[PDB]
Amino acid sequence: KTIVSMAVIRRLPRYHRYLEELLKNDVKRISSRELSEKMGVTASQIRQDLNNFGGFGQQGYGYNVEELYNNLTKILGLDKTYNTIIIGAGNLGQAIANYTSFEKSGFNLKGIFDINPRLFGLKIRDVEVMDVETVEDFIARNKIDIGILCIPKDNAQYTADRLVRAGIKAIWNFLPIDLKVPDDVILENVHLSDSLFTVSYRLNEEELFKKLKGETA
Amino acid sequence: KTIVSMAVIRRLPRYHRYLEELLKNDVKRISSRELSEKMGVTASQIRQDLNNFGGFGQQGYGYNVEELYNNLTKILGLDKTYNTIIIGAGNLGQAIANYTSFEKSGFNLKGIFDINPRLFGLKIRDVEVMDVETVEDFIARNKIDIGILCIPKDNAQYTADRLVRAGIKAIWNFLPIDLKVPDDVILENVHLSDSLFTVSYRLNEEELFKKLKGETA
DNA sequence: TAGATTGTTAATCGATTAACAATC
DNA sequence: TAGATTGTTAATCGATTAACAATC
Ligand SMILES: NC(=O)c1ccc[n+]([C@@H]2O[C@H](COP(=O)([O-])OP(=O)([O-])OC[C@H]3O[C@@H](n4cnc5c(N)[nH+]cnc54)[C@H](O)[C@@H]3O)[C@@H](O)[C@H]2O)c1
Ligand SMILES: NC(=O)c1ccc[n+]([C@@H]2O[C@H](COP(=O)([O-])OP(=O)([O-])OC[C@H]3O[C@@H](n4cnc5c(N)[nH+]cnc54)[C@H](O)[C@@H]3O)[C@@H](O)[C@H]2O)c1
Repeated sequence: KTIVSMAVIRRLPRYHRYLEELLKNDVKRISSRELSEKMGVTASQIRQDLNNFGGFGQQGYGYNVEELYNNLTKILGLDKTYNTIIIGAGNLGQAIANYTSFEKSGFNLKGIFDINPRLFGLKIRDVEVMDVETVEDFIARNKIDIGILCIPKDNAQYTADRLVRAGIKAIWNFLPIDLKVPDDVILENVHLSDSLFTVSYRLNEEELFKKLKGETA
Repeated sequence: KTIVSMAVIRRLPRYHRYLEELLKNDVKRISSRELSEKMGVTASQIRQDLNNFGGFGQQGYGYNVEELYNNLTKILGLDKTYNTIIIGAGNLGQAIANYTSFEKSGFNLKGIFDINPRLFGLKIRDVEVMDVETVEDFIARNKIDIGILCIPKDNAQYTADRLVRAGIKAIWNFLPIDLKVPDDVILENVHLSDSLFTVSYRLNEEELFKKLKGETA
């Protein structure tokens, strides 16, 4: 359980995103008026959400883009730095390993790990792939903050444990399993496996209620 | 805006997943009682959610795993078939293209597209990479249901449009951009670029309110 | 200044939980 | 059958919206 309501927290990187578009375009200031306009949210929510972390607004003025942006940056914690590792140098593994946008925002890939020894030594974007046996130790030596999980779901909770045990601070989970972690570990589930299904679901939904509303009268 | 509340819809793939674990272990039946136990949700919510699509339950008995599972299948619309294409044969592109579990559940890769001709013809898991010029057409000839977007964000709304125009039914969106689609197009955003930030945010949150609760008294 | 727009509290809306009568 | 567990309605909780007095 976190201090701010999660519904809100999930909307923060979104503000961060739009605010930076405005900053990038030399727009000097914006009002929640115009922002909710632009983001298709309610002007209340915006003022509402923001006023969990204080007033960045100025009556009569609106919000100074540069100053609010720079503040969301600090709120999302992106003024700091995060050492990350990837477990599972697979397809997804490597695609995530190659992607560098994350770096810009503070997240530095320190290591990649796999069981399959063919891969040991292999270098992706200049981080070498290492035996996942040594992970528990490497985490401890290198103050690893986030572990990115891209190994097959099978018996993976075991590996998740070894991570937690070794003092990993949060896990980013790409497997289609709900993992079990301690209270002091942030688990972020992705679950494409699911997200996709809400699409197949939405596509069929409208016809699925002729299938069920043709069941009473 | 959809018939069932979204909050619910997003939990459906989750039930589906659990139910299938049970089915896999020959467990003949389960009660919302034991399920909310196993899933760490409230027994009401389960019964609650499910009774949007009818009573698969039996008083005194609970839920027949097999029959409930098979019904979630039908609800999530995983009893039909979906033609999918991928735009952008990059890292993520190919990673998603190579992943075959999606097929098992109804989703069939019919094509992959790129602008860079250096890829044209190249075959991934036996679909060959084609010029994204031809996509508008290929969508129409092959009744493509979902387009998976894995192109760089820059100017992508243009490409998005082309897809919509050609009558794609939904887009699965992996770019860190909010796209604009018509009412009759299902847009599913992924936004790893965000989800990750809720982790850096959570890591710094507890200290961020010492930084702000040391600001009044 | 005075018109504009925020911080913030109050009213509404939706989603979760709890309760219980119906029933297998 | 009778103990168990659902379908469903009612009570609670949380999140979104609306409103307005404070203030730049
Ligand atoms: N790839 C996708 O498009 C996609 C979509 C949804 C979910 N996933 C999940 O992503 C994870 C991997 O998918 P992928 O990268 O396409 O599969 P992959 O390419 O087979 O990756 C598996 C990698 O993990 C390695 N490995 C296996 N076990 C371990 C272990 N215990 N410790 C360290 N390394 C290990 C294995 O050698 C291989 O390199 C799986 O859990 C999928 O279920 C992937
Ligand atoms: N890879 C990740 O780890 C990751 C994480 C978060 C977001 N993303 C997003 O995923 C998308 C692609 O990432 P990636 O695949 O790693 O980059 P990539 O590996 O450079 O893939 C880009 C591919 O798309 C092709 N392309 C460019 N423009 C077009 C176009 N207009 N139509 C069709 N194809 C085009 C391009 O030639 C290349 O093959 C980008 O939108 C990223 O922002 C990726």
